[PDB]
Amino acid sequence: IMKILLIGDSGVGKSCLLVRFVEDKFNPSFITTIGIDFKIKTVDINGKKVKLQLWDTAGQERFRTITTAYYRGAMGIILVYDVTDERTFTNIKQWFKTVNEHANDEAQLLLVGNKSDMETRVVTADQGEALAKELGIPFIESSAKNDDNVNEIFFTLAKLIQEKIDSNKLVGVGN
Amino acid sequence: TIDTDYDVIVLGTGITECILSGLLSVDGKKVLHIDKQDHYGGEAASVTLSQLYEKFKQNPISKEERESKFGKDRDWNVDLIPKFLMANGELTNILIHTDVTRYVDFKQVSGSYVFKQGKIYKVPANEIEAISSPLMGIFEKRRMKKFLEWISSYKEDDLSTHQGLDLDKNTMDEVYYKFGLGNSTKEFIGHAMALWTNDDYLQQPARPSFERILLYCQSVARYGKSPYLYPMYGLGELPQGFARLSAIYGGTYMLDTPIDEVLYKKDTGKFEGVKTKLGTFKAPLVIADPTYFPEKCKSTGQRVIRAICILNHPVPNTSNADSLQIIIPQSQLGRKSDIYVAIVSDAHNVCSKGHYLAIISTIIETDKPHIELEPAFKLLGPIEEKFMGIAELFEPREDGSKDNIYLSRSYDASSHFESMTDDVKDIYFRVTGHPLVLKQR
Ligand SMILES: Nc1nc2c(ncn2[C@@H]2O[C@H](COP(=O)(O)OP(=O)(O)O)[C@@H](O)[C@H]2O)c(=O)[nH]1
Ligand SMILES: [Mg+2]
Repeated sequence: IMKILLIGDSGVGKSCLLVRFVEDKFNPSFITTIGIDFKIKTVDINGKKVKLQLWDTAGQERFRTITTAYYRGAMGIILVYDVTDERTFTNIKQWFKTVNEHANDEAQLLLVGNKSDMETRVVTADQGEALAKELGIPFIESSAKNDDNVNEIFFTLAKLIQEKIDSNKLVGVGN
Repeated sequence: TIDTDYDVIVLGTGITECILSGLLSVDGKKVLHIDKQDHYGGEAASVTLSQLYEKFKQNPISKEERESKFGKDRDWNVDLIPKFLMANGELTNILIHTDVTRYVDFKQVSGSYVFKQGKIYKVPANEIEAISSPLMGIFEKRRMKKFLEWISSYKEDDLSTHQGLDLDKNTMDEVYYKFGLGNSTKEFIGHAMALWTNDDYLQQPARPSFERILLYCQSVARYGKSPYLYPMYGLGELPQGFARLSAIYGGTYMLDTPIDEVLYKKDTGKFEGVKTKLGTFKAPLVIADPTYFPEKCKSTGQRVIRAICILNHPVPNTSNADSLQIIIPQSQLGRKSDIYVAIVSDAHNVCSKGHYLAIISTIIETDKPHIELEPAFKLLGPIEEKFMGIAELFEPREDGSKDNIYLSRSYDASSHFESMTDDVKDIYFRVTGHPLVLKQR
């Protein structure tokens, strides 16, 4: 079991990425998708069958009113911005600070530039890595609409988390 | 930018409002939920320690002094109003049906202790404790047991189960006589199981006392050793959980957004909308607590003293229990109202390691509240710091048909949430036009 979060400004596509990864669906409808609490999905990591527990913000990020229970015990946190919206990029530094307070610095973060399919792009892929590198976390450029590197987001994060679990096991020197 | 038209505007994120907001959103309505304060919970919020000093002390200590003595604020989540959850209560039945159990974790409360002649005695949890308790002699326990068998065996629609008693016509004292129960036992059953704050129930009909006694017993049965549950991280988790239910189903949430002006419809007086620093929002009706419409609220006459005490050690004569309720019936002190104590501790991530929170509360009946609570303070031993505060209990003047301003009641001085859920069921009907019937999600 792994509690994974998706955080970022409203409109960046957090709920689409989640729905694409689990259900393999995209809804272009301009509405927010409501009705999503969390999804479950089994991932396979080096033989190990790991269940991801993926929690939606339910729109509470919209006025910075996210519930504490959301953050608690999160092992991985996906920070997301919209490559067509510069403000959603600028605010990542702020989200980073916030998440590191509430997750209590034990969570593995990961930066995602969403809507890489759009031609109305205003943040380059290189800009995104500059910030990712600056913060000490990996980078993926995704599109929930076109399924561009969406799986890679979740596998990359799951893999890092298991790396830390596995290297913290006490060694059976005795037997 | 933001929609300005909603099916319902809800003001203040107390538990009552949050439960309403959630249920309305589940129903398909479009809720907007605003709070002037920078955090969830309203009057029943759990707050950090520094905030506890800011709220109730005249000369707050330095960060540096507080932290060496008590630790960092992130370990503290201190209830402003002491409550527990009846195991088979209605708030938990809502939690289950709405799946908000996903956003909140519960521990059982270790036990319930009752006060007598200046000494606290544990309410028996099983047969072994029953047998060894010195509250009742051998034969009193038998009658008591025959009484409790009746509470279970009683079935409304079968007269042959009633043992010759009518819950409408007979008084509780008359029921107690029937079974042969002496006055100490009456007090026990009345204040410790039925959870009355005075002895008036004795002359009143049995029905309500029966129901409450059946609830106690049913709550002890469900998971075992006691009738109470308590949320990890404090009571503040409860409203936050329902806020999320609401958000999941369509609700919008704004904190730290004071209501600059309420807007009423031209001539009619009814509710139109509100005016915030984030623009202006409209709805055909509003659900709000009393601090948003003081003029549409009247006092109920009662004022409640609430004393929050930090201890360094378990409560005396409690077998080092992690959580605890102490009931001090009024007869034992010459009062009109019981005193209550609720204890929780680091086991519930409400305070830093090693500490205990003891929240004493009662209905004031003198001009010196601090003295009224003294018997309770003696039960606690060495207290590290007391946070005192008085709150007046308001209710709505009208039911909101006139104005579509549907107000909630202030949180009362009872030890659990049964009455709060009574307020929710009520306010729901007033607003919806329909009883609250519970769906599983
Ligand atoms: N073109 C494009 N649009 C997207 C993508 N992901 C989301 N959207 C759209 O952007 C809007 C925001 O969706 P949502 O997942 O609710 O954003 P959220 O606030 O971050 O949860 C919706 O109208 C989506 O259809 C994407 O990868 N490409
Ligand atoms: Mg969303």
